[PDB]
Amino acid sequence: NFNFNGLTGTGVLTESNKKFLPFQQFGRDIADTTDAVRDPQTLEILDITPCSFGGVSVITPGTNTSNQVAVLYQDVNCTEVTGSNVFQTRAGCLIGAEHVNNSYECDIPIGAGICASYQTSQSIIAYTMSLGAENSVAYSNNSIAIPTNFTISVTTEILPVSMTKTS
Amino acid sequence: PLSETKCTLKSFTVEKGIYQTSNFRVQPTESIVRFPNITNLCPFGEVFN
Amino acid sequence: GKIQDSLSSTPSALGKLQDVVNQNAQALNTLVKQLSSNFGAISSVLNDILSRLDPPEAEVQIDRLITGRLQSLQTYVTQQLIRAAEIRASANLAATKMSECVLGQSKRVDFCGKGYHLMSFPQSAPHGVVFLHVTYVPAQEKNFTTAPAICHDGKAHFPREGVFVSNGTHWFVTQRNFYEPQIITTDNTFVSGNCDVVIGIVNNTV
Amino acid sequence: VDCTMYICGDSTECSNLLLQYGSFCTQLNRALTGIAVEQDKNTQEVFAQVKQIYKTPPIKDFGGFNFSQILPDPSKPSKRSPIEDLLFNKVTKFNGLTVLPPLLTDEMIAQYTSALLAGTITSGWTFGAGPALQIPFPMQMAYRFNGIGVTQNVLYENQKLIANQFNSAIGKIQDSLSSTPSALGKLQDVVNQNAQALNTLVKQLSSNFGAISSVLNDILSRLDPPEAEVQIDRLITGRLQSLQTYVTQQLIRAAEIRASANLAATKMSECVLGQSKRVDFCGKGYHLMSFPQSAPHGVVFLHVTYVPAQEKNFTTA
Ligand SMILES: *[C@@H]1O[C@H](CO)[C@@H](O[C@@H]2O[C@H](CO)[C@@H](O[C@@H]3O[C@H](CO)[C@@H](O)[C@H](O)[C@@H]3O)[C@H](O)[C@H]2NC(C)=O)[C@H](O)[C@H]1NC(C)=O
Ligand SMILES: *[C@@H]1O[C@H](CO)[C@@H](O)[C@H](O)[C@H]1NC(C)=O
Repeated sequence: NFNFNGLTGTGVLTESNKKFLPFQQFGRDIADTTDAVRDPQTLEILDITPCSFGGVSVITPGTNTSNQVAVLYQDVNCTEVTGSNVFQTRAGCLIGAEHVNNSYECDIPIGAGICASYQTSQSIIAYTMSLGAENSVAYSNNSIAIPTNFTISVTTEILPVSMTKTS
Repeated sequence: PLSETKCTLKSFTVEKGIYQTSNFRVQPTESIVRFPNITNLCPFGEVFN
Repeated sequence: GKIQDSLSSTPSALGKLQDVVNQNAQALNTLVKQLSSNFGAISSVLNDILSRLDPPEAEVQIDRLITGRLQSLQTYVTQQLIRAAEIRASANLAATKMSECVLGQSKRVDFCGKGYHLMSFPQSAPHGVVFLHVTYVPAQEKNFTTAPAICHDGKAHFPREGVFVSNGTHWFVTQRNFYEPQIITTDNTFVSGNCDVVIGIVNNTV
Repeated sequence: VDCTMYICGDSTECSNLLLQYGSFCTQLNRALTGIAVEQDKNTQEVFAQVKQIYKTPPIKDFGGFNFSQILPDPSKPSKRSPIEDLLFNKVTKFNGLTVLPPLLTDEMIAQYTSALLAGTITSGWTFGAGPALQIPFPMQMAYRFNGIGVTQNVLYENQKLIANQFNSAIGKIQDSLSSTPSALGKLQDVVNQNAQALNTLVKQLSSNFGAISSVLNDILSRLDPPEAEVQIDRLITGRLQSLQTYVTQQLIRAAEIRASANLAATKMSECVLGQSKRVDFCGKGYHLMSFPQSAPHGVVFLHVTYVPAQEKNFTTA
């Protein structure tokens, strides 16, 4: 908890990454929010990092498969949040999970290119998003593919038309 | 966490997916009280004595 | 068959509509669940307020419960109007697809699904419309040696229709959407420029 | 927005009082989540026009066309094309306001975009369905002109003009994007409107809405609890109204953005992957081709058209 010459709020201090002009004690971010404070006794400046926070979500297989799940704690350290399978990424902490450096198509997002799925024991594993198989189709300026064998496919779509006539 | 999911969904069947069950916050454990130099003499020091 | 089998065995396949109806049902159930909130008032039930407080005091709490209920409805109605705008756009799209895919053959790329639109059929749904979109999609193709034109007596003959392709020994005309080799004839070509003008021009008697 | 954080500033007494108003902001936490989901769905509708990511050939046999000025540069720390960089680098907390990441990042968008560019450059319109096909770029052009009612004879007579005029136009586009800030306005306004709306939610936290204090926690320590409850309810009401107003405006904007992105998706099907004959649909002239590029918060197109330049009037019948 902080109180700097009457200024209050919460956060974590770290050595400042910015200089202040001699005019000021309090530096600010967009929409007038305190970013850093020059210490009232010592002529040094510290940045105030907000105490980390975020939502908590559970990455789970269906219950028709298994009861093995992992929990994602957004924007925090695993040291602040705990079983044996603990994985730390930039998006958050995963408990009941591991990580692989390969990319795959995925069902569950973590965010910023980071995926999750239930895979082989079958822990939740953090993965990179693949964007599908890479179709490195060859091309040439002397060759044309001409369809010979065609099929008729039928697909579906359901569109909204009307809502409940609520009174 | 699976029970957290069942209680957020109000379901005993959970489909494969991501569910929002809670909110995690880092809480303060200590405090920092910082004030200006008390070397700048206050006039009570002149009124008294 | 595959569509009916999928829709009946994979409930999420019906999700395109389940979300619409579930969101509307939830919005109405939400208006009902919210009635137990007192919105910070001394009691959640206006009839309790009236029996509990003398009228000059009841009026403060009466107005507070009403305002809270009013705001919940204002949010609901506002969202419903926004949804109505989106639903109307959907209804207009459904009408468009009937014109483009059901009673005609749209060439809009992948408009009613991947491929050319051959036909389509509507079905009813609570709160919506269901379509079966029938499309024509390539399965297998052969990559032929090609040229923009065929050279005949020094002139450049372009297809009047289609493209000139080759199987390794002979040149012929095929269409972009079907392999059906035609013999090159003067009645199947247009001449413009010559055999030096067309890059990659090849020899095949017209 | 964590509305309990925005309103309380981590106060225990506040949390117990927030519950008194029930779900007035709880429903907005739901609406904001819903908006973020809709914005992801919209990103997929406009960019996922290719079933799986596809790649360009290793050899850029593009007929003299400078498509490399459109396609992302793989050698850089940021795999963007000159067009993507000109828009990207020009277009622009403890209060409970955070921003969620996309799953599909700008670089990954550029990677799907590269697949679409690979498609229209070396497969042509047929890329849209069935296995991707291969068509020589020069022959795709003969088709693209016939596809708009223009004889292919123009390609053979004016092969150099066609590559040069296209390349000239692309260079002019890059010069405009880099020198005329208003050229980027179509997106710069979008990012500013959302940034301003959020900066407004933060700036307004300092308002007391006529309450004894703008700081909830100050009200709580200043007044005995039963008096604090009244002033706190007043401050909270103003804070709740602010986020509710914000959300409604964002829901409306989300609908308009989807309509624009759906239009972008349509143009992709009609100009990027096809030859629309619609008058002025992707700009004046007939549509021969088009190329997508990524953008922060948006989609960018280079719409390539056949436009008559000079004419003469003949006696007719
Ligand atoms: C305000 O009062 C404080 C309390 O004395 C004064 O701050 C102190 O400043 C001295 C002189 O710079 C610091 O001493 C130095 O310590 C460092 C390492 O700690 C050492 O390397 C130097 O040789 C020197 O001894 C001291 O750290 C610092 N203390 C605090 C608590 O801030 C300050 O001088 C006063 N300001 C005035 C009178 O204007
Ligand atoms: C006055 O002098 C007395 C005697 O030393 C001392 O106790 C007191 O603190 C002094 N007051 C001030 C204001 O200096």
